[PDB]
Amino acid sequence: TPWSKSELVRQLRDLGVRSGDMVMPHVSLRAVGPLADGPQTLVDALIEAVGPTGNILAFVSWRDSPYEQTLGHDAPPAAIAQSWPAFDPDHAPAYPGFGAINEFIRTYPGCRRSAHPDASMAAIGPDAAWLVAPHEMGAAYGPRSPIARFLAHAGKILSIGAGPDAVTALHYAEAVARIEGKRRVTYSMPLLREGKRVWVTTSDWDSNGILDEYAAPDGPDAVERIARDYLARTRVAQGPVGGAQSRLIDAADIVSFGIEWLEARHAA
Ligand SMILES: [Mg+2]
Ligand SMILES: [Mg+2]
Repeated sequence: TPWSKSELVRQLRDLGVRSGDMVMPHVSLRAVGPLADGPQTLVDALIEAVGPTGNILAFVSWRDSPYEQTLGHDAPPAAIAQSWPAFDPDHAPAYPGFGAINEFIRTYPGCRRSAHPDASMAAIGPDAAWLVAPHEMGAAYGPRSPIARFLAHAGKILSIGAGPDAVTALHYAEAVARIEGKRRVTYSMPLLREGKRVWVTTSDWDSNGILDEYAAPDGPDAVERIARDYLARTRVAQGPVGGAQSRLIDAADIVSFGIEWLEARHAA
């Protein structure tokens, strides 16, 4: 039987989601199983679980980010520069690789969307505008980003059948860790400024491996290794949401753990 909205809501409360919470979800839809109305049912369930004073923050990115196409160049290659669409937060679809739920989140009425095309975040709830801005180039996941404000806002990470590599907030630990050898990347994004396309080139921390030993394309990256160690070392509520093994994680706690984890292992 397809999972109903009200069944999902009871499971979320069993897991510890309370009215008023600030939740960032990472979802494996195939793990959850058939829903009564497809993925919207789970989006509906999450909005109901956090209530009208609660907030959802999701890492949605952009289906057509020109990250790899501009990676490593001090300007976008001519053919990219001429024809790439400017990022338009009202119409740019979500990146499919983080899960099909994120397109449903970002098109929810009243959803706000942050201005960073590659790191774009969507937020639903009364604090959404405060969560999504500022989001400037060169500050994808660290201080001054939506992840930073989420960590200051009692944020909980809701992993619904997702792996330990999925925890976006740990890129904040990578950004502030006092470790030698931190990898950076250079890329370019096309922004809308007054409705004209403007190409902006920036550097930021490499989010595909903060150090060489974590940059193997198959992993494990540092996010996976930190989260795997954290979950073996911490009491975290675990339970089903739909058919999926799910956990509800204290975001500030896992990020503080990750900062200490990196600084213990790598000289300053
Ligand atoms: Mg909209
Ligand atoms: Mg509030």
